[PDB]
Formats: sequence, structure tokens, C-alpha cells
Amino acid sequence: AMHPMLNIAVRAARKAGNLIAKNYETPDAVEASQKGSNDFVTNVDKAAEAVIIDTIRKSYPQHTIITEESGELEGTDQDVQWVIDPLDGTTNFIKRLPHFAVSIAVRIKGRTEVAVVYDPMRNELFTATRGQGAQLNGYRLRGSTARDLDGTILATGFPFKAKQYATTYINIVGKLFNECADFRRTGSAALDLAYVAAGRVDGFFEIGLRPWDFAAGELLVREAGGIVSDFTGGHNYMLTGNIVAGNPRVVKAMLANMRDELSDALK
Amino acid sequence: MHPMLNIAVRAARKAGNLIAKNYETPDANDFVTNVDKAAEAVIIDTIRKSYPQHTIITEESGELEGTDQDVQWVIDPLDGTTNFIKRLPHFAVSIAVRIKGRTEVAVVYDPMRNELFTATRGQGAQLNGYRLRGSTARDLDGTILATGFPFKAKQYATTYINIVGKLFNECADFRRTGSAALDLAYVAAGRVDGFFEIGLRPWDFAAGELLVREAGGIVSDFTGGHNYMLTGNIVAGNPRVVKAMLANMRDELSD
Amino acid sequence: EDMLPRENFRPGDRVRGVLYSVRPEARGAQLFVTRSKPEMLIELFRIEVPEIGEEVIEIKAAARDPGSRAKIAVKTNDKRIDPVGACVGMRGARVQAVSTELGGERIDIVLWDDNPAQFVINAMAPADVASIVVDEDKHTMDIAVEAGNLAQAIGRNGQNVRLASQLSGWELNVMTVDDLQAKHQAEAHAAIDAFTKYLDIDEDFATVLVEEGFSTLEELAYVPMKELLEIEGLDEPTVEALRERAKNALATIAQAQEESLGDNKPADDLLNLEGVDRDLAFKLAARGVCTLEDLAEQGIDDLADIEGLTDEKAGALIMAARNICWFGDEA
Amino acid sequence: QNQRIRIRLKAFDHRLIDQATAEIVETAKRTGAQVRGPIPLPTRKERFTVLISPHVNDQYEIRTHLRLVDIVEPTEKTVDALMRLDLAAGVDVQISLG
RNA sequence: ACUGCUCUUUAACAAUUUAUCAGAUCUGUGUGGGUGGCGUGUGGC
DNA sequence: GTTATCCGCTCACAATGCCACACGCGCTGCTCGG
Ligand SMILES: [Mg+2]
Ligand SMILES: [Mg+2]
Repeated sequence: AMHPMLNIAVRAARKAGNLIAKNYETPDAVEASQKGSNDFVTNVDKAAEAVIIDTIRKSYPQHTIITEESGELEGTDQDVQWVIDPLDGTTNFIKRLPHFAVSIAVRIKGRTEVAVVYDPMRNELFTATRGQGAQLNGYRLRGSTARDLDGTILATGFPFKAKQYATTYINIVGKLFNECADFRRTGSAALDLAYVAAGRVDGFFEIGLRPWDFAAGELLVREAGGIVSDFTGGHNYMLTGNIVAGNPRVVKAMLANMRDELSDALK
Repeated sequence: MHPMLNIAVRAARKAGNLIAKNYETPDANDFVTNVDKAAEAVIIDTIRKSYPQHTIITEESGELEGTDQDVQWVIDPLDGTTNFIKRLPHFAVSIAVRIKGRTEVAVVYDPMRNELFTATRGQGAQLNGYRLRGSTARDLDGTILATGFPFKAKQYATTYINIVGKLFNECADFRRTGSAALDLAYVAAGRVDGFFEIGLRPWDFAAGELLVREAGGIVSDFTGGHNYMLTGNIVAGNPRVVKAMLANMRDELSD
Repeated sequence: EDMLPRENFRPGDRVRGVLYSVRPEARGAQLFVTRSKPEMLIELFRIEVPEIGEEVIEIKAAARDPGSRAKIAVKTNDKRIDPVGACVGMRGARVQAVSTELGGERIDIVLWDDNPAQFVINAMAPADVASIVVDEDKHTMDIAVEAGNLAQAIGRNGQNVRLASQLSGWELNVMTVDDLQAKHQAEAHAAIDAFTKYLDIDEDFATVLVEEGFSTLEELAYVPMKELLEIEGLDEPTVEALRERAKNALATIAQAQEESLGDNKPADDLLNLEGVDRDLAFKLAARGVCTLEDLAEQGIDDLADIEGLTDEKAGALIMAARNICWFGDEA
Repeated sequence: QNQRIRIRLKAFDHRLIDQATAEIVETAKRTGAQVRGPIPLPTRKERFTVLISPHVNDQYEIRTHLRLVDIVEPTEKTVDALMRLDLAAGVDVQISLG
């Protein structure tokens, strides 16, 4: 069989991805509409968001939904939350760079229950449900087999919206570059997390992430054999936007490596 | 200038077909060297069907010379092998047709996304039927820089880091894919504004520099000259971002 | 090729396509369905519009660039109906229905036309070609719009024309419809300067004598009274004053020659630089460099082909340009 | 088998409604299915609004037709031809079984 | 008996912005592939 | 009273290796099931 909420979510994600892909071939219609410090929100984001919300309301007119745009639309049954990013890495889309994904996760009683991310360009569908695992178009996902820092590929995002910590981040970057093999910088935390679940990157870390972006990936990597944490092993990440994740041994090595360079602001 | 590019794209398509068809098998650097050698083999053997006399320059065995030394063929059937090692679907074949020391034709082909960028002097740079334009930027605000780390020459890293630091205080964001040829192709289609790299080698970026130039852009070495052909410290893009980046990156010269 | 480009699929979902070939005998796959070949569109209208299939509004032609744009021309046999109100339907929703079904594949329901000229004209769905020059030996015609809408006529990536050429089969040409179009046929009568500068006082008298070309006025003006007797308006003092004005005209041709050699831009910022004589200025602008920044916008490979410019000279010249521009980072 | 294979059919188009209804009742009367009446309940007003990039700061009410046809004989070939023989889009085909 | 007298010759358009001269594979059926865990007891050395 | 001291009591923890042979290893009124 299959998990029901997962199924309705993947239907929503399919529709949204098809809409985004269809609009991707007319860059004269989607404009750059900035919201904060280089966080564009184009009209296509609004359209995809509305499509997803409509598709959901058919099957759950009572579930409270969360969205970076519409804040928090309450529902008559607010024990279960629907966190959405209709588009991740808006910048990668405006530059028409074909690497982005829509992310839909459903939390139950606070604990994340199901998650999906969908890249329409490569047509890849990372699904994950707790107690059953993670799948990539039908293949199980056990993350990277790395157990050190050598030969390891580290995906990351830069605090290009919280540039005050830049130095700090860059500091640690240098430290990391003394032990790892190579970096990756794609521009969509959801897809980076997904890659962590697929072992295509030996780990990942980031500073300054909104609570509505990792919610679709943290469960992905969790049911993908990997683990997440704050920059110190705690769990305040859900509030600090500071994530470090990967297969367990690599996470341990990274934490022991980063704990010193860390500026005590994030602690 | 048609038939040269004809053979070029023919070999490119066959090589990409081979690479993808192979990539559909599971695994968990033997395999990548195997497929690299096999792709080079199919490439060159399809080449010798026409002009089995041009001098091929691969990335492995130096320069496979020939009896008609008027044309060199720079080849890389795989760039950023790390990708194909770790299943990340981002890698492209890079073919460059150079003559008299300079390059005339270039073709980069991503099999996975089935992208194919051709480029040649005057007739421009096409993406399967598109008069490319590069980006439209004129500054370093709200811009993207396709970066690159020395995963073999970490000594520069420190000053490199400094660059990054200063760059981060100027630009908007960064990218990193590992396939320098793909970075070049992306700055050609304006998918990312500026590109730079510390110590690359001609076999990879030979086609990509021709791409970015043909798309209305320009290349340079770190110190504005042209020793990049031998130093591979590339900085490329449309002149706007190239000035906006060089002005702030040259003051940390170490090469 | 048979799939749409961006039509994402997933094992478990149903899709629609047209069975374009069956192979019960071949040693492998025996059923061949496509979704790209144009007849699909045709048959899909069959399954959508209750007119087509009832043989009242038959689908004549349909050209298609997948997932991007599909032009279609249909004729009507009963004058009771027309495509705009029934084949487009109410509020244009049926074509919208098939569009959404084929993945936002925009469609151009163009009213078929049987006059090959008007046929290829209408098939240009968004356009207005107010100047047609029909020819069949080459199939090409001046099919273009007023200056400014040329993008709106060719459409993105040539679609709005690449389809019509695919649809009409007649090769197409899109240059202009108001400017630059008489140049094809009304080129010897469109030189507004001299003819009207002589006509402003002739508007009381008459037009000018077209039965002789007189474009090459020099020789054909040395014809006897015959030409001057046959026609009126070109009086003898008129011909003599106009010969003085034609002295002004040949001097004007010489002066235009002089002016056409003015955009080279030898400036101090472009002349005194190292290795730069005035002839280096003339050479660098002989490629089209009318400023100093342009010199700093090319590499040795692109500034090549100059008649007497090596790689090291142009190298140091690019270096000078990037010093005066990009090394000191100044102007 | 069970009786109430009752298909209601909303739409805004008319002639294709007729085509679909005729084809459906054809399958019914051809497959042995004892068709009931199409019985088009009174055409209803249905509110629209321009939910696109509007005019700078166009049907808004339409006569949606309703065909409420019923089939009470579900042979094997009935469901066979039904799921086989297709229908145009732009029609609401919420059916009931019971 | 005792709410019920013409309203006046059929669906009523979405398509849209460089630009072009259109720009070899249709093979197999060689083949590996079609009762134990524990406990207890006895006896032996 | 404090403060530590030591002591009686409690509880955990060990029991040769092999072999060989033999024997045996849910149930029971709820659940279901037609
Ligand atoms: Mg988002
Ligand atoms: Mg290589």
C-alpha cells in the first residue's frame, strides 16, 4: 500500500512541479519581485502556492498550513501542520538555472511525519515517510557511506541573507577545506538535503535557514539513515536555522571539527 | 565551419549516449576510469572516420599527435569525475576544435539534462537553436558567481578564502558544481553571471572559454593578461561583471 | 522524439496518446503511440469539438513545435458556423481544454484560407503583414509586420514563423512591412529627397516624368529635344537650373562619401597609447571599435584577423587597455 | 448487478454534452444496459470571475447544463466499454453507484 | 368562478515580444537460478 | 547529634571440555471464521 497523506502530498507536488516547469519556458512573464535581502518572490511562486493549497483543501479543509508567503493559514484541526515551500532557491529560478524543487512536508503533533521534494527539470521525486524510509523514484536511500572527512564532498549554503556571520561561516569553511575533499553550492537547501539522503553529497551544513525549508528534508535524511543537529549536537536548530547533517560518523567528525571555530553567537 | 562541428557533435552525442547508458547501472575510482577510457575510445574511433590526422589532446596521455598538425582537438569525455563517482547527475563532455594555437569550434554536452552548447567564431553560441546572450548584469549586486575550490592545490585556499570573503561582501551568492566546463557553459547562457577558478588546465576549459567568449563575454587570467592558457587561473564573464570582480580580486594576487 | 520535452512521467499514472503505428510482426515492441506527431492534435479535436468528426468543420492543416506552439487552420463547410465562435467555442475554453491536456501547449486557431497569399498571411496568427510580395518559384514572400512588432511577428525563437513556414510549406521571409519593404519593388520611385525637393514647386505644375529612369541622370540627361519636347515641366531653364542642382547632387554624393568615413574615433585615449599609430586606430575601428573600452572588451583571439597585428602586439595593446581601464581600474 | 450507476454531468458547453450523452446511452442500449432517462435538470447559473492578470487597475456567470442519466444494468462489457470509451474534457462527471 | 397572453430567427477568440532563411539502434535462451534452533536427560571419555 | 566504622544481610556471579545419543519444545477460553 502507501501512506495516505503522503499520496495526497505527492499529487500536490506533481501538479506544482508541472506548473513550475510549464512556466520555466517563458522568462518574459515571470519577473523578479524581491521581498527581503535578495529573497525574490515571483508571481509564479504565488501561483504554485495557490495550486498546492487548493489541491490540499480538497482532502483536508481542516489542516492548518504554513507557507513563507501566506504565513500560517489556520485550520479547524490544528494538530497537524502542512509546511510548504512552493519554490526553493528562487534565485536559481530567476536566473533560469534548471536546479530547483518544490517541498511539501506534513508534521503531526509537531513531529514531522511525511515529506516530499520534487525537481521537475531532472524529474526526480524524493519521497520519505517515517517508519517506512526514503525513496528516490523507487530506490532506497542510505546516504553516503563516508566515515571520515577525507574524500568527502560537503554540500552547503552560504548566509547570503544573514551576511553578518559571513566571516564566521567563512572561517569554518577554511577549517573544513583543510580536511574535506570538495564543496558543493547549489542554492536550494531542500535539494541539498535530498542529495544528502541520496549520498550524492557526504554531508551538509548551513546557517540561517527558515523553519519552512528543512522540514521537508530533515525527515528525508533521518529516514535516510543520516542525522541532523545544531552546530553543537543539541536540537535548537529548529529555531537557529543552523543545520549540520549527514551520515552519523561524518556528522560526529564535522561537529568535533566545527565546535572550536564556532562564534558563540550561534551557540 | 559546418563539417568540423558536425563531426564534433556526432562524437559528442555518441559519447553522451555511452556515458548515460552506462550511468544507468548501480554501484556503491575503478569504474570511472573504465568508462572514461571507453568514452575516449569511442570518441577517437568515431573521429578517425573523418580526419584521422588532426592532433588530439586528451587529459590523460599528453598529446596524441598526428600527421596533419594544423588542427588540435582538445577532448575531455568527463569533467568533474567526482560527480559521476558520487552519482550526482552533473557532468558533460567537452570537445574543442582549435587551430594554429587558437580555438575555432567548441561543443559541451550534458547527457543527463540533454543540454548541448555549440560555439564558433562569428556564428555565435547556440543551445540547440538559441542565439545565446550571456547574463545582463552590470554590477555585483544581486549577482551569482560560479566559484571553484582547489581540490588539488589547496595552498592558495587561504588567500582564495580572502577572495571569497571579499567577494561575499560584494556579490549576492555563490555556486559550486565541480564541472568547470559546466560553469563556463552556464555563464555562456547567463545562467550565472561570473566564473572564476584557481589553476585549471586547458583540456577542460578549452571549449568553455570559447563558449563564454562567443556568447558576448570575455576571459582572463587572474592578473588580466592571457597566460590562462598555461596557468588556468580563469576569470570569465561579460565585461561588466569581469571588471566588477577583477577590481576587488586582483589585490590578493598570489600566482 | 515522440514524447513532449518537459512532460514529466511517473510509473503509476495514466496518460493519453495517439496510436500512430502497430507492429504485430516485428520481433520486439508491437504498439507505437506518440504524443508529438501533429495528427494527435487533429484527433484530439475529434475527441473534443462536437463539430469536427461530424464532418462540418474539418481540420485542414496543423503544424506544431511541441510544448511550445501549435498552429492549426480549419475550414467550415456550412456557413452557419465559424471557428471563432464554435471551434474556439465559448470564452475560448475548448482550445484551452486541449492546451491544458497537452501541457500548456499554446495553440493558434487560425481561420484556414484558400488563397495561397491570404492563406500564408492569415496563418501568421498574431501579425499584420500589410505588404505582401508573393512568389512561387522560391516559395518566399515578404511576410513581416510594421517595425517594432517584428518580434511580435516572428515570435520567440522563430516559432510564430517557423511554424507557418512549416504550416504553409512556402518558405517565409520577415524583414519589414512599412520601412525597407518598397526597397523590394518600389525602390526606384522612393528617394524622397530629390523628387519632392523638386515637386514642392511642381505640385502646382505636375509630377515628374517616370517614363525614363533618370536615376543615372548623367547620361540620360544628355538626350536631345526629343525627350524635352515630349514631356512638360522639365523646361529648358528648368533643366539648366536642375543641372546646377545636379552639380549640387554630385557634390552631395561626394560629401556623403566623405561622411561615410567618419566613425573611426581616433582620440588621445586611443591614439597615443603604446604601439598605436593613427593606422592602428584605423585598423582597430576597421573591426568596429569606436572607443577605448571596446579595445578592452576583446582578447587576442577576437582582435585577430587584423591586417598587420600579431598576437604579442595585440596582447600588449589589450594590456594597455586593461591598465587604462581595468588594472588601475579607471577611465 | 447493482442498479444505481447514475452519472450526473455538469458542463458549460452544450453540443459536446449532447455528443457524450448520446455515446453513453449508446453504450448502455448496446451492452444490454437498461438505460434510464438523461433528464436534463434545469440549467443553472454558475458564478465565474477573472482570476488571471486582470485589466490594469470574460464570462462571470454561465449557464451550466446538467445531464443526470442513469444506468441500472452493469454487465461486464458495460464497464469494459465505459472505461474504454472516453469523453471530452470540460465536463464534470461526478457519478454515483447507489 | 377567480395563480397562467409572444420575452420576437442558437454556442459568440485563446492565441503575443531577437529574429529564423528554418537551421547510427530494430539479436539470443551458453549456464550456475527455475527441515533447523533451543531446552532437558542419558551415556561416554 | 555527628561522623565515620564496621558488620550483618543481600544479592550478583562463577560451575571442564568435548562428544555421542535420546527425548521434548503453548494454551485456552477469547477470535475468528464461515
Ligand atoms: Mg521557498
Ligand atoms: Mg576530464
